[PDB]
Amino acid sequence: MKDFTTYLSTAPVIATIWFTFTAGLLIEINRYFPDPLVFSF
Amino acid sequence: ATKLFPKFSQGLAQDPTTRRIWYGLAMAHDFESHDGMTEENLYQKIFASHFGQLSIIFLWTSGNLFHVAWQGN
Amino acid sequence: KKAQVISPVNGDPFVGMLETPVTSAPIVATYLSNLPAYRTGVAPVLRGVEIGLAHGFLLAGPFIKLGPLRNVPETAEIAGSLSAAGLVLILALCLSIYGSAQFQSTPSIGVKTLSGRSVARDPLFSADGWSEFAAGFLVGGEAGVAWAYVCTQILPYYS
Amino acid sequence: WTVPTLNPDTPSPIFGGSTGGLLRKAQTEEFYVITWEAKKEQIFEMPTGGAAIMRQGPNLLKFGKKEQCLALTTQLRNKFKLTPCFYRVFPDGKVQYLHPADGVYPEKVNAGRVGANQNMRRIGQNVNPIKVKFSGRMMSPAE
Amino acid sequence: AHIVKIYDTCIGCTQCVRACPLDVLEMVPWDGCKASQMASAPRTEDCVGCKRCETACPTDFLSVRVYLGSESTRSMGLSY
Amino acid sequence: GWVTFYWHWKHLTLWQGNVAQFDESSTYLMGWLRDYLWLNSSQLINGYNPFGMNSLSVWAWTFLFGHLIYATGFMFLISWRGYWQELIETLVWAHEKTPLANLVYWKDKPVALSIVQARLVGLAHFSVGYIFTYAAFLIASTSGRF
Amino acid sequence: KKVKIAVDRNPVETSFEKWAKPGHFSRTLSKGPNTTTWIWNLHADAHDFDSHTSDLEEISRKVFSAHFGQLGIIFIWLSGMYFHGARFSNYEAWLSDPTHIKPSAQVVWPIVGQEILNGDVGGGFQGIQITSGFFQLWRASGITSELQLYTTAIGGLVMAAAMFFAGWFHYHKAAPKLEWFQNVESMLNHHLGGLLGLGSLAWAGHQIHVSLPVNKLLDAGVDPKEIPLPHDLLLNRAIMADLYPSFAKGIAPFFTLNWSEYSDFLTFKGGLNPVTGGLWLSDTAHHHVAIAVLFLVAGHMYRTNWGIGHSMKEILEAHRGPFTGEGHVGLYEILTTSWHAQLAINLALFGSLSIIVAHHMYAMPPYPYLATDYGTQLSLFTHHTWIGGFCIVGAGAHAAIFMVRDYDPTNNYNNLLDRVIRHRDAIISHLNWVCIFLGFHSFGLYIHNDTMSALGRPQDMFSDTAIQLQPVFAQWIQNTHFLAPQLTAPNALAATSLTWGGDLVAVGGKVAMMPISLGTSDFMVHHIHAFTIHVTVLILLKGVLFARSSRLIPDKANLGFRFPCDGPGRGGTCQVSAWDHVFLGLFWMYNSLSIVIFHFSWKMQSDVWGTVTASGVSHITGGNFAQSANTINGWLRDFLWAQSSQVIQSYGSALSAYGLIFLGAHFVWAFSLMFLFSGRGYWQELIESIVWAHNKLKVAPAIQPRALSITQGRAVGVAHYLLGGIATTWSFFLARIISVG
Ligand code: CLA
Ligand code: CLA
Ligand code: CLA
Ligand code: CLA
Ligand code: CLA
Ligand code: CLA
Ligand SMILES: CC1=C(/C=C/C(C)=C/C=C/C(C)=C/C=C/C=C(C)/C=C/C=C(C)/C=C/C2=C(C)CCCC2(C)C)C(C)(C)CCC1
Ligand SMILES: CC1=C(C/C=C(\C)CCC[C@H](C)CCC[C@H](C)CCCC(C)C)C(=O)c2ccccc2C1=O
Ligand code: SF4
Repeated sequence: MKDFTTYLSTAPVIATIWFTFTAGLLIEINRYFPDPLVFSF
Repeated sequence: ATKLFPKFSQGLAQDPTTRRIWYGLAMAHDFESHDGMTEENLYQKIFASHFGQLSIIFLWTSGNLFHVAWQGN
Repeated sequence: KKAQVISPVNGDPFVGMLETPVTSAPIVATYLSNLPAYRTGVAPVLRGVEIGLAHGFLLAGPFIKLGPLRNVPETAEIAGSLSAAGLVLILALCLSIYGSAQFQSTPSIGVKTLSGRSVARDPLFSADGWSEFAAGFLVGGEAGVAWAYVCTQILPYYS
Repeated sequence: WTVPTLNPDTPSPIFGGSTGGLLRKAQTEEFYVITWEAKKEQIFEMPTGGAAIMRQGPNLLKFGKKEQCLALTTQLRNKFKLTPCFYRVFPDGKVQYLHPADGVYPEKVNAGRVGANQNMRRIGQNVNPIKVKFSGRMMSPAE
Repeated sequence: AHIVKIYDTCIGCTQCVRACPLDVLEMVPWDGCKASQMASAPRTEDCVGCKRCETACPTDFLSVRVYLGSESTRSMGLSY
Repeated sequence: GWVTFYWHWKHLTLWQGNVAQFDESSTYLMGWLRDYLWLNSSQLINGYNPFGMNSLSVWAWTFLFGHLIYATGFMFLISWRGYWQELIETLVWAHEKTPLANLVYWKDKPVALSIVQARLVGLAHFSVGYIFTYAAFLIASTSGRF
Repeated sequence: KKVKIAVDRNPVETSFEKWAKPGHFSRTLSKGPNTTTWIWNLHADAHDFDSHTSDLEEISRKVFSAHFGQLGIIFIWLSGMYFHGARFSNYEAWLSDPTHIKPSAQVVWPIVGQEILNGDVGGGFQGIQITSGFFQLWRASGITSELQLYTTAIGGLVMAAAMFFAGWFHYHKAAPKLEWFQNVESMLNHHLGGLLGLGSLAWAGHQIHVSLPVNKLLDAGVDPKEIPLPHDLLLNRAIMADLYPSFAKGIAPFFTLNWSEYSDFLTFKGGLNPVTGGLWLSDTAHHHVAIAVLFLVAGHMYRTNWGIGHSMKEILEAHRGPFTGEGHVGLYEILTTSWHAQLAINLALFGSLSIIVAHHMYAMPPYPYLATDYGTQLSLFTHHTWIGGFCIVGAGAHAAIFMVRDYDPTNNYNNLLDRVIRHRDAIISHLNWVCIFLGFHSFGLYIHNDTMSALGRPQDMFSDTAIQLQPVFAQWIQNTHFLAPQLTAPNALAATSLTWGGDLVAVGGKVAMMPISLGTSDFMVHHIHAFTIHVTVLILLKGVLFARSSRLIPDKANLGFRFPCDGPGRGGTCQVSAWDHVFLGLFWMYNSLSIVIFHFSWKMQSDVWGTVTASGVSHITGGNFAQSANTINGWLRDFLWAQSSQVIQSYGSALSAYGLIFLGAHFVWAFSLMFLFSGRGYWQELIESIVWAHNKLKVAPAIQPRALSITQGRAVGVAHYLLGGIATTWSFFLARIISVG
């Protein structure tokens, strides 16, 4: 499955995975630390 | 064939299409692109056009004044 | 599966008009040939008079029945006839300046009649011919507008 | 090779007529005639829109634009491998041989055509427009 | 008419002449101090200004250049 | 437009004694759309209605006028020369082949506007419509209250 | 035999090695990127299968398997809708009280404060009020449970897996040969008799056995939990006989031709159910039986392998006249050899069909409690109208693609296509003239009325009071269909729609459907519609007929279907391509259907939709379409400005997403104007001045940054224009009609 993992390394798939990751990280940060208007913690 | 209106351009006067009219309307004050244009004649036509602009400005102000006086309160 | 109707123009498939019933039906060709526009031997002033009478008479109706004074009993017809007179005057002006603009180059190719015989150019398509045509159009159009008013006044069944 | 005179007794392809053909321009200023010799009766596309059958032997065609004639020329040369030549015809009756002006087609050389409009400098070696300013007519530095 | 100039970077590829839909250009021998052929523009009164020639020129920068000049019936590509 | 929107709304809330409206609604663009463009358009667009007209009728008409000129400029800005030249060729054919009308012929051959001229005319319609629309709105929203 | 199954066995190896090589399908993209134009071309050419190869067999195989992929995706989407109705819905609550509970089948997660979109729709539920009509469709099918929706979702996922397997199978394992696709006679026989005939017959059976009894009990006030399940109605004939006595006789009246016995569940009532405001499902069942028989006889028309039937080639080659030369000779080859021709015809009729569906589903609401869900009704009309317009513009596009690529003048000599190309100048000249005439005598009427109303002269307007332009032909047709059960359809009990005339059907106090009165405003707006349609047709037909050649460019076919221009010469040849005619027909289809749906929204909110508070109907806007739709200022004031008060004041509500998408669609629309008003030459120079800054800091990419192609600039512009405008109208419509209706 060298070719399949080459496909997963393509720009659109890697972009989808990375932005799902970034968006999920931000979403979980905003779930556990809701409404962060200022850096106070 | 050769027309008369774009006197400042023989290439536009020889244009058989409607593009001649438009481009002679829109190249009239590009004096530098005029056929047979000297720098001195350029500056002189600019001076005269400036006098004309001033006359138009003062006429427009005269009309504003006149209408405020005649029809205004 | 014979008898196709649509033909090339005068049998020339490269001139590009495609003779057709609406074009070359003998009733249509006859009617269009009998119109004063295509009476090339008749003086352009008289063809202009006929055309102008027709057009001045017809274009008064809209101004009469649909103009701004259409709902005033005796004023509707006067106002419409005068609007039509003005439009006829404007059209005569436009005809005159068209005759001034158009007829300067004197085309050199001759004309034929879709049969082979070369005819002379219509004197209408000259400076003098078009000037007299426009004079005739003005006279006939003002006359036809006046006659439109007269018909507003004298026709029994005019509403 | 010398300039061929246009034979007007040349037949025309079988065409049922269109509306993309000649206009008053042909009657007034100029139109164009293209001639070619076909080996067999073949259906080709008219640049005016439509399908025509070129006749076996010489074929004459009228057009109102040079681009139409050269479009048909490239079609006949690329799809049929023919050798057409076209003319410019005026309502005067004057015929001006145009396309293989030298006899050969311009993509090949004939050793005897003179070069025109050849600037012997680079395109980045043109002068600035401030040097050709007030040249009478409005000009480009390429002249 | 349009001005079609040809510069001394021409390699004689003939593609400009192949691509011209108006037969404005041709290939002439040994006017450029080059290899066999150089391009010419002897019929610029038929040039419409499509710039198909300089779309087909492979040199950098273009060895064929079309400067749109005054318009006519032929330059505006009119069948009327 | 941003500059004059800002000016006009700040000064409309100042002149009405309601600066809090701008201070509370200018931080988001639905406040600009709702409390400036939509709220102040009421008297303007009611310049003429099925129940009559007032002196703001001319500004309502001019509003629609500028919108129309703007949108017409869109025609010259999006649609480009090459569609119109072919359309004009078809119309040329039609005129040359129409009886009683081929008697009249053009002296200048009809062609579509050039590319540069298209851009100029589209930008001119665009700017004239922009200007007339906003002048109508400005005068009608300021002259309607004051 | 001539009609047979013909396939290649294992034509294509199932392997991931071409996934790892983007642009394998092209010889111009297999060389890898050097510029970003490659990245865009890889997506523009992905489904242009006729530019990958040139043989029709592989093209057809790719098309077949891609259709299987599309069907699998549609099945995923349908299973998702059914699943969201089974899990994230208020459907079981909505069945018990459909007149008060807002249908909702989407719940929002409480993450960034967006749980405000989970609105109080009813049924002890918080979610997004849907406008899809799925609740009414499910009640018409007789669902009455979330378990049935869940199992329909599972079946849809199974069918999606089946479709994807079938695509893989019919491309990689056993792919049909070209002679199998060119069996258009058998394809039509099976798609008429089987796809539409057996399909309509099976749905008629479902309606006989499941929908009709379940909905007859639902309309009788029976709670959905007390209703027998569909299998209890299938097994026990006594229950069905208790509901419909004709079931006591069995299927004997069908075989004895005593079909009138089935008049209990096969009716011709016409009109609407007064309990639900939808069509009688007995009428619907009879309808589906009738068209099932009709399509099953229609699917026995074409000759496949036995002597009976028609050869479509013979029909075509026999239909010719004195005006049309050879006639339809050479069209069978066109439509059996070119996929783009088939796509043109099929998209044309499919879009016309979607628009017809839109017009027929609002006037004859086929689903229960659909007519009084004004949001569902408006959204369905708008949606299917838009889909139809898009399909029609695509029909123009692919007709042009056929003309450029697959057209051959040898097979078309003096036939209808040759003769259409041969007088295209007349066609387009008369279309131009009628477009100008319609534009004047439609929009200049609005301008005249605006000028008169502004001048203080309402007696000079084209209004129902001053200068009446009454649509007397449409009014006569209305009156004729209203009086049809009396003379010309005597076995129908009522007219097809209440829009022809009569009394209103009120369901839950709200008007389901009521007579639509046509006046001067309707005349004017219908002629506006005709105008915009004629201009869209003008653009697209001009792109089709002038796709190969013109008087401007005689060799346009060699430049291709999709090219920016020929150059700045001949005065300028920008957008001479047929692709650019599609690009402009898109703008004009948008401008047409925007007015279509605006006319629908205003006409419905003014003259149909409303409440019956006392004896007397109070419409939503108050009946102002008649007197205010005469002017542009009326459409701006009384429709756009007035009805925007619900989308701009939606902040802090469950409709706040609609205001947000309103603003964002405005933004996207205006952003389209950067791509439409501009050109590539500015952006390439800006990009190279930026590439300078990237080269300075050694971050210049190897894939050279290019500006979007001219064609791609136009495509991006029109895509963003359509998206912005349509989503603006979407938000405006939905925020308005969820509040006021
Ligand atoms: C550029 C303009 C702009 C700006 C400045 C902001 C700024 C903000 N927005 Mg707004 N927003 C914008 C545009 C903008 N937004 C747009 C366009 C939209 C519409 C799509 C929104 C819609 C929106 C909503 C709906 C919400 C916000 C919220 C917020 C806040 C986010 C706080 C947060 O997530 O803490 C995150 C805190 C961090 C420390 C994250 C930093 C990133 C990483 C983790 C730091 C690195 C740590 C470490 C080194 C990592 C190690 C490696 C790792 C892999 C393990 C903040 C005030 C939220 C809020 O509460 O506002 C008050 C909120 O609910 N915004
Ligand atoms: C794992 C199974 C598998 C494998 C290994 C292959 C392998 C191959 N196929 Mg086959 N194929 C399969 C399944 C498979 N296929 C199925 C299930 C179908 C039916 C649809 C097809 C239909 C098919 C056709 C019609 C063609 C191929 C082709 C190919 C070749 C390259 C395809 C490529 O570049 O893929 C990479 C491509 C993708 C990953 C795109 C997948 C797109 C999916 C189907 C749709 C997803 C849409 C998505 C929901 C949209 C979201 C939008 C977003 C904004 C949310 C290669 C030999 C092509 C070829 O030339 O073969 C020689 C060709 O023409 N295949
Ligand atoms: C009664 C027989 C029959 C039926 C029902 C269909 C039905 C269909 N065909 Mg047609 N087809 C048939 C015979 C039939 N075909 C024959 C004999 C040929 C050869 C000439 C073709 C050639 C053909 C082509 C070339 C194409 C179709 C396509 C389609 C689909 C169009 C999309 C649609 O309407 O979605 C409606 C969807 C449904 C009703 C869902 C149910 C789908 C079922 C499971 C498949 C129908 C049964 C199948 C034809 C028989 C094989 C069963 C399988 C288990 C082996 C549709 C499913 C198009 C398509 O989309 O391809 C996928 C397409 O491109 N068909
Ligand atoms: C496709 C549409 C469709 C379907 C499936 C049905 C199905 C049915 N209808 Mg309906 N019906 C329909 C359309 C349909 N109808 C239409 C259009 C009308 C209007 C004319 C009616 C009017 C109507 C009436 C008035 C009545 C029915 C009745 C029935 C039932 C009796 C069937 C019967 O006697 O026929 C005979 C059918 C068969 C003999 C086929 C059975 C073949 C089996 C499946 C073979 C499988 C054997 C297998 C090979 C081996 C076993 C497998 C394994 C265990 C090993 C049945 C549930 C009757 C009923 O009782 O309803 C409750 C009834 O009174 N129908
Ligand atoms: C049955 C429907 C159908 C089918 C099968 C095709 C098939 C085809 N079309 Mg046709 N077309 C259709 C409908 C259809 N089209 C419609 C409705 C239109 C009008 C809009 C067109 C307009 C059209 C044009 C103008 C052209 C084609 C072309 C093509 C070919 C290649 C398309 C391609 O590679 O794009 C691959 C897919 C994409 C590039 C994705 C496009 C994404 C769009 C622009 C955005 C919309 C997405 C979404 C709805 C918006 C929200 C997204 C969100 C993330 C913001 C292919 C033969 C081209 C062709 O043949 O070239 C020679 C071509 O030039 N079509
Ligand atoms: C409001 C904006 C607007 C307007 C008014 C027009 C107007 C027109 N377009 Mg354009 N267009 C536009 C936007 C607009 N377009 C945009 C944004 C696009 C997308 C790129 C297009 C794309 C486009 C294409 C592709 C086509 C058109 C066509 C047309 C014409 C069809 C209607 C017609 O002739 O009726 C008559 C004229 C009108 C309805 C315009 C309003 C005139 C009213 C009645 C007032 C009359 C004034 C009166 C004479 C007083 C004069 C005052 C005096 C002092 C001068 C017309 C010239 C088509 C065409 O030219 O072929 C027919 C065509 O093919 N347009
Ligand atoms: C919704 C849906 C679903 C489901 C669906 C279904 C469930 C369907 C079904 C269907 C069906 C269930 C069908 C059936 C059919 C049947 C038929 C179609 C029958 C027919 C019959 C006939 C035609 C007959 C004939 C005859 C007679 C009459 C007598 C004797 C002789 C003979 C046999 C000849 C799913 C999951 C997919 C998902 C998606 C959606
Ligand atoms: C704005 C504009 C551009 C410039 C637009 C650029 C070139 C496209 C930008 C698309 C995206 C932003 C670039 C994609 C880069 C990566 C794929 C994104 C991945 C990383 C992100 C997180 C940044 C044109 O090239 C153009 C051409 C012809 C007519 C009009 C226009 C036009 O209006
Ligand atoms: S001008 Fe350019 S294309 Fe033409 S021959 Fe010279 S190098 Fe080749």
